[PDB]
Amino acid sequence: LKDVNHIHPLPDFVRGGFDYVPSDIFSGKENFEQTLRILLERLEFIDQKMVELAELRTTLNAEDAILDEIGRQLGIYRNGLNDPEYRAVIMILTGNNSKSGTRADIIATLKQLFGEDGVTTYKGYNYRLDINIFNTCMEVTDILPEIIDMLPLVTHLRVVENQGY
Amino acid sequence: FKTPPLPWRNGGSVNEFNQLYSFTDGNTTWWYAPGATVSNPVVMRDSPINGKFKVFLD
Amino acid sequence: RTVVRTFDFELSGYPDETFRVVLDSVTYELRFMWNERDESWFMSLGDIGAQRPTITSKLTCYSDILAPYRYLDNVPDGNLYLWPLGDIRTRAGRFNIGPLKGIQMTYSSLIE
Amino acid sequence: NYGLTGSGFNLPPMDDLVQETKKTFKSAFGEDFNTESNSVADKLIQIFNEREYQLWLLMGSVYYAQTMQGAEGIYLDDLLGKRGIYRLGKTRSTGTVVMTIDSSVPYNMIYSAATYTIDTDYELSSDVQVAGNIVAQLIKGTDVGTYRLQIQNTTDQSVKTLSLNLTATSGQPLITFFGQIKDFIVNNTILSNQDRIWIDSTEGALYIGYDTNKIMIGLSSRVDFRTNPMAGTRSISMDVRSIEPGYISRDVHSVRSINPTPGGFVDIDNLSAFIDGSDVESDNEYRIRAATSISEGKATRPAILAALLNKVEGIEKVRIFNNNTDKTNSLGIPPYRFMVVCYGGGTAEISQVLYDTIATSNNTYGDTFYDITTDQVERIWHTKAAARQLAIRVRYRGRPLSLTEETAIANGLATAVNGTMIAGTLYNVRLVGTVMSSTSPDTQVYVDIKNKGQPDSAYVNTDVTASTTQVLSLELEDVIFSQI
Amino acid sequence: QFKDLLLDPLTGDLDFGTPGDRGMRLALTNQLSLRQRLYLRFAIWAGDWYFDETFGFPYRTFVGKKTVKAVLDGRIKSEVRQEPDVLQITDFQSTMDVVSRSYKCFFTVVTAEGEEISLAFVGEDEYQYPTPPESNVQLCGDEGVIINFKNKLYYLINFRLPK
Repeated sequence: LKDVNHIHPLPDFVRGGFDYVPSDIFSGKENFEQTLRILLERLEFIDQKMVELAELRTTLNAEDAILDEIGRQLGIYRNGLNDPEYRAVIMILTGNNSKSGTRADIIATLKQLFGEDGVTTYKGYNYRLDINIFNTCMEVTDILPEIIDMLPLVTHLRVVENQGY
Repeated sequence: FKTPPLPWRNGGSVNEFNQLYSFTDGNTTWWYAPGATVSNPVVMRDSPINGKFKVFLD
Repeated sequence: RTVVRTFDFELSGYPDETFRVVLDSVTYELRFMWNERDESWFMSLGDIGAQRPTITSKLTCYSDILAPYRYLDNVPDGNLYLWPLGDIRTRAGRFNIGPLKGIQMTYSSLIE
Repeated sequence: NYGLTGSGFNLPPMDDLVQETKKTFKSAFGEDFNTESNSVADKLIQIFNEREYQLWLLMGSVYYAQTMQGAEGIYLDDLLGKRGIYRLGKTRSTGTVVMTIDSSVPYNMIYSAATYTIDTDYELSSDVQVAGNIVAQLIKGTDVGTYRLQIQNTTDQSVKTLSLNLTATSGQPLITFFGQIKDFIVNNTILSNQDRIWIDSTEGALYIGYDTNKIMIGLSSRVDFRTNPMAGTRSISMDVRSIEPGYISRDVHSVRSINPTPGGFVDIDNLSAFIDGSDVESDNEYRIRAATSISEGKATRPAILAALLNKVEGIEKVRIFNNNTDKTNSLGIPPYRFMVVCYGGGTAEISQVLYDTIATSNNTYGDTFYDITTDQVERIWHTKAAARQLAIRVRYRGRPLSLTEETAIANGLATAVNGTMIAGTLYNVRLVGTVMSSTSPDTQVYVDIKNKGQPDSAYVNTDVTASTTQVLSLELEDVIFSQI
Repeated sequence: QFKDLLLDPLTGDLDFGTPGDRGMRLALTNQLSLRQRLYLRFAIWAGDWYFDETFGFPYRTFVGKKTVKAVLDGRIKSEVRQEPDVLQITDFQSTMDVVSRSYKCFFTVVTAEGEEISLAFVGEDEYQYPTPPESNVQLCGDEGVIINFKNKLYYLINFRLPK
């Protein structure tokens, strides 16, 4: 019924405070109101930017200019990656820390990179595993090094990518 | 039997082995359940045509 | 790290409570401030008569408050937690802190 | 003082800000400036001041958003997202139910999955067939003629048949007929089943999958079994899930109805608490799950060993073997496939547990298989150990043991049922110790062991070892005593 | 706001509920709680409940004796005000019949209603924790941003043409 995240712009900030004019003594004088409005409306701008200072620092929306700072703390350097996929690698490596490389587990990680039906996985008798891609939205060669990391120590892997079925 | 027939009810539970319950759809038939007791009641379902219930003979 | 429960807290709901407590035979002073917009309790910890508090943090349920601060000579080495007595989904409030109000703020000390 | 300090972020009250700004105004226009109550400047300054209180509070809230404590809502995910843990969404309750069916319902009839609802919010998990899902049976009173009995072996896959005649409808002949049926069933499945079937001679009825108090507790696993004259009342086990995801819970004996009543229906009830569904995951249990992730082990030999023993309604024993060098090795195994041996774990339920295996580890060897949907569907393999019963003879010198005093000794040899697959060695010295332990203290004692059915010449003292897929077994009635 | 097991006003037994929702209920509204708090307070004769000799009403003083109507009304009207959440008593029609020797009074009591302080012990929660995203929506965008824009364009094309 209520949002748990209380960090939001204050609703109707301006009309508040004006509500503290005692008994409409000054209201309708058009000389005191403008002086008060001009000062209060400055806080509006500062109040608004208080959110982006917290909202924009999250990894989901962080821009490349500062996303590097988030990656730097985790040891994931930009190298030659671009912004749209640099976000992906950060998620992939971080998610690897609570993984076991099971068949059900592997499907889950690939799920975040290719939608619901964009990926499928065949399995083979002698350590063979196969990955199929149908709806890639980013160039895969640069993402490939991580795709190896979350697999068992002895996996034998093939990678094939195509658009659609 | 006990003479006064009683109406069927989907939310009813029977506990008496000798009373007649008048089911209707106005096709009225009278039903009983010998294996009904206070210790082992039975639930009047949507329809009696589906166990322990038996229809009165005509 | 065996630990034993040894102290419990209660709050009257006044927005600027301040009182002195004794833990592990040492004495500390605590300050609690209520935040309106964030509807949460702010806790400050320090030595008796200290110019400034040593530690300030925001209270939350099932979070180890002292975790990153067990490296100072004036900080308790025990465990401080807030967990609910009722439904597990209830979050810390203003008047719902106490041994029977819904949230059990507790301190426990390691066995040495 | 109240901003950023060496010990975190603080909060200023309103009055301190009011006094500070009033002092600033005083300095602006000398000590004579009025700033209390009646001043227009007072009404402007006080109104102006309260707003920055909100700004300070919000700023203080922002700072803790990036700390182990104080994170909430969306911001909480980022903090714990660094450690690869994500909230759980809406969930659907899962569980199993049983129902008794009238004697007349044919075996081959199959219930349509999409034409029934257990109760206001439960439906069949999938299609269900009566055959192969019998869990308990009750036979009583009304049943002369010729009867056929069928059963699928739980280790092999060969159907077995038995022929009998019910020349009498009561008395010792009926008791013998029931005993013959009991012997027929116990020789297959698992010995634990025999503990849960008996005959109430006082009433001349046979109970399958009940307890001494006449409560249906079920057999050790779903099975198939038939009688050409379909007598008694049969019970089956179904799998049930909720309609829409959310929060819902049911107790051990809650489910009580089915809306569209199928012909021949008798009753329906629960056996154990359902895995209740949940709403959107909250912060508290999110932190709790983040804290207890240490024990979450998978895809390792100790992990797979532990998981099986704690996720199956049975699985008394388990053992694994490895062959990973270019060849089939002595034991018949493909070059790069694991081997798993279990006891009393069923087929489908245990198969689902095997999804903890390391990805790309082929495994998949054994005598029995099953298919599981991931989406794609894949097949897994395993085997069930073939029990081998022993015959034990005890000879001693001393006072004659009295009847009902041999019960302790007989049950004492229950340790013989605790041998492990392959690596099971009796160590007859251990048996001598046990037989001399489960009794009052106090001359001579010996133990002889042989396979069932062999002549008396087969008795020996050397220890016995289980085969590759065999496991030791023993029955109470297969113990004898001799005085010397 | 005193919580307690709900007593049926019509029968006096516990209010297990209607046949469609049979169960157990707690007295939540202040009105229901006060009703039973007065009912029990008046129904238990003074001294007849063990474990508390001081509880109850002393009917034996008046019943069976020649008594003055005015004295009885004072005691009846006084026991009511022992509850800490009684605002006032509106009217009081005390009448006595000498033929049948019966006495019967009427009156009503006014009580306000309070808040619940905390919902931790009762049923539900008031927060709206977020829902995790689905599939590759987070890392690649969402289609709804296209659907809403298309709908806005269509409705704007609809607006300009007079109708």
